[PDB]
Amino acid sequence: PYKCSVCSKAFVNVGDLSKHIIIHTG
Ligand SMILES: [Zn+2]
Repeated sequence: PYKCSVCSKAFVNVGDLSKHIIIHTG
């Protein structure tokens, strides 16, 4: 599951999510 738990969100997209995690960790 490509969910982004830290911001209580969820994705099924591997690209969008992985791009999201890198900005999450800054
Ligand atoms: Zn997020």
